[PDB]
Parts: sequence; structure tokens; C-alpha cells
Amino acid sequence: EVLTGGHSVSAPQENRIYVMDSVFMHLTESRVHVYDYTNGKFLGMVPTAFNGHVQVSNDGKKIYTMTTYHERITRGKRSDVVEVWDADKLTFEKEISLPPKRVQGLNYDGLFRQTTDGKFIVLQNASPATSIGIVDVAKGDYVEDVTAAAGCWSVIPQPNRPRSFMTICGDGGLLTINLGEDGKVASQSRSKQMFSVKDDPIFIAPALDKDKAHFVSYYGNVYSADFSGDEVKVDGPWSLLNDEDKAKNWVPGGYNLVGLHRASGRMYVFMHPDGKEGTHKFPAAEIWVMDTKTKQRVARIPGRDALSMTIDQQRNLMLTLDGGNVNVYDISQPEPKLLRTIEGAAEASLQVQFHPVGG
Amino acid sequence: EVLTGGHSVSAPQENRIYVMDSVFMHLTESRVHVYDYTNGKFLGMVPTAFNGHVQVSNDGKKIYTMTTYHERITRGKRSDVVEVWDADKLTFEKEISLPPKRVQGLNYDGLFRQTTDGKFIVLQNASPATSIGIVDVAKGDYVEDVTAAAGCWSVIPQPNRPRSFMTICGDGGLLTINLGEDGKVASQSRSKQMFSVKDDPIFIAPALDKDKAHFVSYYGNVYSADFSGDEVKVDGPWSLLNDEDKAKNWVPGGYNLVGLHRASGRMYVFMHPDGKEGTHKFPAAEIWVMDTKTKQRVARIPGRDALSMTIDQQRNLMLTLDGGNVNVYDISQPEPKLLRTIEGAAEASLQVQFHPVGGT
Amino acid sequence: SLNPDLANEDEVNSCDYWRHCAVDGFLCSCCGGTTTTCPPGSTPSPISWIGTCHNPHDGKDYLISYHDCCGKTACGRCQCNTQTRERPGYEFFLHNDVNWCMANENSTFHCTTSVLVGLA
Amino acid sequence: EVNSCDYWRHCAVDGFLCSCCGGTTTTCPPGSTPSPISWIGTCHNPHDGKDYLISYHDCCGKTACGRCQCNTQTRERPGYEFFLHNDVNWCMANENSTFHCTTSVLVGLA
Repeated sequence: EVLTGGHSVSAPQENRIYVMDSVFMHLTESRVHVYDYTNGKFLGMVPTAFNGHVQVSNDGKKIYTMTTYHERITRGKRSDVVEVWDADKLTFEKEISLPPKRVQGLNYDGLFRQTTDGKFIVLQNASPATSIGIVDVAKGDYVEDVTAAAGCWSVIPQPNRPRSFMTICGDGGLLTINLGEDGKVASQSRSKQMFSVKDDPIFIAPALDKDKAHFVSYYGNVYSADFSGDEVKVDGPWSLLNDEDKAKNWVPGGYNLVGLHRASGRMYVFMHPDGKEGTHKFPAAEIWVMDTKTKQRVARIPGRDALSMTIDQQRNLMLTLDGGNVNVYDISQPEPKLLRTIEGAAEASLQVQFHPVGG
Repeated sequence: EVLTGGHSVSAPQENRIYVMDSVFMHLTESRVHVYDYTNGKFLGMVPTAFNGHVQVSNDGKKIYTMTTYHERITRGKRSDVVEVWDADKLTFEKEISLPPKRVQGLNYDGLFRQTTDGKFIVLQNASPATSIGIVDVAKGDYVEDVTAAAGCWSVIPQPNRPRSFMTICGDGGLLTINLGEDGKVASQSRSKQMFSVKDDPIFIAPALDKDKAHFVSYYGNVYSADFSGDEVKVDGPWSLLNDEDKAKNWVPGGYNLVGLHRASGRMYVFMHPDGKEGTHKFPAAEIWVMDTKTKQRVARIPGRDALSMTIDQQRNLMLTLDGGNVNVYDISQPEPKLLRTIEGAAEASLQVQFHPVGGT
Repeated sequence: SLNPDLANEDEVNSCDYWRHCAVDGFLCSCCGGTTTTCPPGSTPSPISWIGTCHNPHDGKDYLISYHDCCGKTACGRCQCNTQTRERPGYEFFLHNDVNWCMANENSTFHCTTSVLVGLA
Repeated sequence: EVNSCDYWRHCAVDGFLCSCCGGTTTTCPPGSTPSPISWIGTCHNPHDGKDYLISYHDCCGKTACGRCQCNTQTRERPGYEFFLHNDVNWCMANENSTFHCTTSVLVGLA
């Protein structure tokens, strides 16, 4: 026998999921673990140094990571970078230099995103002053720093426009940025106040539809942003809670804590009882399934202590993640059905993502 | 209140031990954990990147680490280094560049040592061709490879000479190296065969006395190297085992698995029953205490699944280590007495060391 | 209640110690430091997120500044994730899911301190 | 099984089985590089009762796989018999020496 390298991942792209393991106890050796969700098989991994972030290119061909190096790890010159990796060979291809202020923080989806057209990476900076950075994938270059986003946080791409995204600002509104084909800001707009920052703060994780997004609040309300037009229209609150639910102090909690099934409008939310100040990151006691058209709950199921989720539209799946284990659910019908649990997918992950199949 | 840095370690040096945590599951973030052995308090740490090795300077002022960096960790140019750290501030002071072939391996003491006079750091190279590397501490420089040590492994300093050490070779003998004041080889000598490599291989961990060293074998024999004169005189085997011991197939097992209390001549050895091919790194069922003068066992106590140990001659202590927890024993009498266990001192450590006290 | 150095170590090293009410990190007091001093060889952050914590001993509410200590790898001891009055990144200095070592010469996160600023 | 430390070919593995890491007993996981060098074990085949030479090439240049850690020591010897020795990183001579996982390559009869 002879040992060979050069091999591609052994399962098809459509079977692959990406568990971003922060490895917080050893945060300089964070990595992405690649799994086959159909059978739980480990397929490979991508090293991401200190507090890596990850996304897969919209076209499915490449993996993008964002990380920080120093010449001697704990001393020496800092290099913040985006790396482009081949999705099938799981090999490094290109390093893109960033200014030394990329966000170092837990793996919320909205910190490292891309334009719908896949031509630009859109990432959150904090120096601690906040701005949004734009990377031109074709050119392999950092091309724009959106200082207009100062005092705002996270990136919500608009799936109905090629190079547009929104961010949540300290005024309780949304700033929309439309990039030109050069990746520089082509125009921008600011919504009216959507939520009261002081009285009803929202979780940043969007339940993202093609032309609108929903957000849940610390107290179980729902806000919406409609971006079918150039100016975003905001509304809410409506409550996730009925009187009985309020009696037991049910509130949302988690990290990447919501999801939207676009075909049905069902929104999935991690919820726990006995809510009070300080419980907004508590593991789910239940997953609630909300009909976003009727603004009423349709189902509730055990939460399996999950903290983060993600949705695959085309196969009607929801993954949930408790920090170490990944649960795979069929959401083709209103009641989710548990298909399997992948045990030990990570040591400290708050983010799982499917390989794109939509192109 | 105001947050401040710049502080020294809170407990005095004589209370300190160094647990080398390989963190094998995340081997790029290995580190040294500093503990107070008197009360189990965590005192600080030194980061050591990929598969760090560690020793304390003989004079007790500095911590020496050895590690490997790459410009981008998993790609880019390799830099193997020794680093000098202040022991009391636990701060980085100096990087000494090595050739890119320092040994990457588990933390046996003999892979990263120093001469008795503390003027040279002496380390194992493997490219995989083996040689011994010499670092001049005063100059902060690499000297040159000791190529005479090709086909040998590990560094046993001679505590009776300022800049001499030995290594174990594939011929079953010892090669002795005597450095000049510049760290280059001044002279060398090779012993007669000490052990049959094929029939009775020895563990590399010495039970090290001032002018001799003892080594235990896979089958529970003891071999000795006396370096009281310019030429090393070798002998053995004698057995650690009586008929009862042999009937139950007791053999040594572990990593840094032996120790010598020099004043008494007591040798400490991790042992386990039901030995056979493949059990040489099994955790200790027991620790045996051997009088190396009489060649008889004087005590046996539970092993607490220990794998590695270290002895402090100045406070008459033995530490043992099971990979995660450190046991502290008083060895001022033939029977060791367990004082305490420090739980969770590391995730994957095969090496603990005291901060040196005295030793001149 | 206001002087952790005079308090029971087991008390201050607990995530339920009153002033640790918005810590996401490793308590520096379990890492070779104290509530207000970095472990040897780790560097304070000039920036922090801020919590407001209730002191049950004296009944008053205090501003606490969660400075980190930086430039050493993860301490790994006394991990806490408490969230009283913590807010998301659009209230950035109330937010604890970011590395408050982010602007240090070396951003590697070591541990988190809980520095008393004064009455809320 | 091949993912068990008890599988006969893994009789001198100190590392993570590459077959649990997205590769196989004779192929590296994607994006990890074979080592040109290795330690060798002599392992007993429980089927035909013969002993075989197994070459424990590593896969290198990615951080620790972390799955199926084994520490078997049949016929393993210390570093003075260097190519029989498994307490060293057989990635040590690779362009990037970071240790990913260990393969168990059948060479032939011992």
C-alpha cells in the first residue's frame, strides 16, 4: 500500500455541514469541522487560528475564513485576514489582508457574510469603533470601509438585491448599504426606529426571508423589516407569547437563535421559561414554531438545550447545536421531526451552516 | 479600583512547580502551568505554541522554553526557537533561533536539558537524522550540531562536570560529550555495550545520581552507568523483581518513570503487573522504592495511575503525574507519604518539574 | 462586600459572586491574578464592557468594568457566562460576546477582571 | 472495525486514526499532507496468524484531528531505535510539521 494525499472530500457537497468550533478553551486553535449530516461522518476540517469565522461561498466552490495571526501568536505583528480555501480539497488558496480590526467575538452569522451575488465579502470591524469592511473576492483585496455604519452592528444581506445589506444601529433602526460593482458604497439609507433599544432590545440574528427579515426581542416580541423596496419599512412588536406563556415568563434565548422556512413562513425560535434579566443566552427548553403570517404559534417541541440553529430551505431541514452536538430535523411539516444527533461535532461551537446548494 | 499588570508570581519560588501541558488535542496551544505545590494554587502560565518543552534555569531566575512556530501556523516558514522568560514576571525576554529540526515529541526530560554549569542548553534534534543541539546561553546563540550523536537519543547531564553529558545509542552503549567553553565538542568517549537493544531495551529516563545513572528495562532489569571517572563504566542487569513479582509478571511502565533520591540512594519506579509486549507505557499500578545499594525493594505503594514523576533533593519530595493531576509525596522516609493531589493541573501532561532551590 | 481581597477566595472565584454579573470569560482571580490585577505577564485592556451589578450585602447597585487581561493564551479556569444587563453589539460597551482584548498590542484573550467603578 | 484502536493494524499507533478524520488507513484527509517518513510496527494478523510490517506515516499540515486517539505500543521501542519509536511527531520533516492524524499502511510480511 502507499499513502496518498491530494484527495477530495468523500461525500457530495449537498451532504456537508460546517461546524465552527471556537475551541474557546484553546481559542488559538479554532477550526471548522466538516460533517455529513446524513450519517454523522466526519469529512475533514479547516484550521482557523484565533477565533476563526467561516462561511461557504454562495456558489459552493470555496470556503472563506476570517482569522487573526501574530508573528509569534501571543506577541509580534498582527495580521487579520480572510482566507479562500477550496471547498472540495479543503486546501488553502489565497490570503486577503484586512486592516487589524476585524471583529473578535462569538460566531454570530452576521459578523462575516457576503453579498447575494457572491462577489463581495462583508465583515464586521471593531477597533472598538465599528465599521463594515468589504472584500472584493475576484481581486483578493479589501476595497471599502463603511464608516457610515459606526455605532451599528452585524450584517444582514438582502437576498433580493445583488450587493445590498443592512445593519442594526444604536438608534434602534437599520442602515442599508448598497455597494457598487466596485465594492464601494453606491448609496445608503436609514430606516425609522424599529425597536426601542432601552425597553425592548432585539437579538441580532435575523429570521431572513427573500425580501424581509424578522427579529425577536429579549421579552419575546417580534419586529420586522421589509426591504421589497429601496427604503426599508419597519414594524412591530407582535408577541410570540399568549397569556399562558406570559404566566410562565417564556422568553427567547440563544445565539443564532432563530430561523425562517421561506416556503411556509414558519419561524423557529429557541425559548425558555422563567425569563428574567440575564437569561437571554440560556439554552432552549423548547423550539417554538411560529406562523409569521397569522402571528401565532403552531407547534412547540423539546429544545435539547440548543443555542444555535440554521435552516436549509431546499431539503427542508433545521440543524440545532447545543455547543457540542448537532441535531438534524426535518421541517417539511409544521412539527419538526428529529432525524439524528451528531455527538461531539465540536467542543465549543455556536454556529453550524449547510453547504450552499442554491448557487 | 484600577486594573494593573506588571505583577510577579504571588508565591515564592520554593513553592512552585511547572506542569508542561502538551494539550495534545490542541497541540498548537501547549503551555506551562505554574502551580504552588503547598496548596494546589494556580499561579500563572507560559504559552508554548506547538509541542512546547520547558526547563528552569539552574540558577532559578529564568524559564527556558523550546517550541516551533510557522508564519501562518499550518503553513509558512518554520521557526524553531528557545525562548527565555523571566521566572517571577512570567514575561518573554529573548528568542534564540534554532535550526528547523528541534525534536517534536512527548516531554521526556532528556530532550531539553542544560549543562551542570547552566552555560549551555542541550537539546535533541531530529531531521529525522539525529544530533544534539547546543545553545550558548550567555551569547543567546546556537553553537553547532553535535553530529557524533547520530543514531543516539536524549541528553543525560553529568552533574559532576560543568559541561558534559551523555546520550543513549543504538549500539546499547552511552556516548559521552565534553564541551569546550565555546559550546563545541572538546572531547568524547563511548562506553562498552550496557544493554542488549534487542533482548532487554531500557527506558531512556535516567535515575540520575551525581556520578552515576541507573536505567530500568522493559523486563524490569536495572542497568548502571558510572561516570565518576573520565571513562563511563557500565554494568547490569540486576532485577527489580523477586520470584513472587516475576510470577505475576510485574514490569516498569510510564514515561518519566523513574527517580533517584540521591542522599539515600532510593530509586522510585512505576510498576504494573501482567507485563507483556506492549505494556511499557501503562500507568503505575504501584510505585516501588528500591535501595540501589542493597538491590532490594524497600516499599511499594499505590500508583494512582501515575505516568511521570520528578524528585526534589532539597525538600525530599516526589511529584507524580497521571496526565492531568499532580500528587505530592514526602519521601524523607523509605515509605512515601501522600500529602495532597492537585486536580486538573493539565489536560495532557507527561512532565512536571520543581522550581530549583539551591543545587550548587 | 466591596473588597474582594478581604473576602473568601472560594466566594470571589465563583461565577455567582455579585460583581461577576456580566462576565463572559475566565475569572482572572483563578488564573494567578486577583479581581483587579492581571496574572503575571498578561496585559490589561484599556477598553472594556460595563455591567451594572447588585450587591446583596449592602443593597446597592454598582458599575463594574470588565477589563480583560491579554497577550497570553486562554487561562481555562473559572469560566463564566453571566449576562445581567448585557446587551448586543449595537450597545457595544454593554456587550460581552466580543474580545475586549481586541485593541491590545496582543489580542490573545487570557482572562476577565471585574473592576468596581462606583455606584450605578 | 478500522476505527477502533484494537484493530490489528493499529498496534503501534500514538495519534489520531486518519480513518476517523476524513481519510482512510492509506489516504490522508483532504488538505493534509503525507509524511515521507514514519515509524514502523510489526503487528499480528489475527486471521492468518502472520506478522506484518505496518508503516505509520502521518498526515500533516493541519491541526489535531482529535478523533480516535490511540496509544498502542506493540513492539514499540525508544528513540535510540528511532524508526520503531512513536513518542515523536513523524510530521517533523514535512513542509509544515503540524500533526493531523496517523495512517496504518501495510508494507508486507514481517
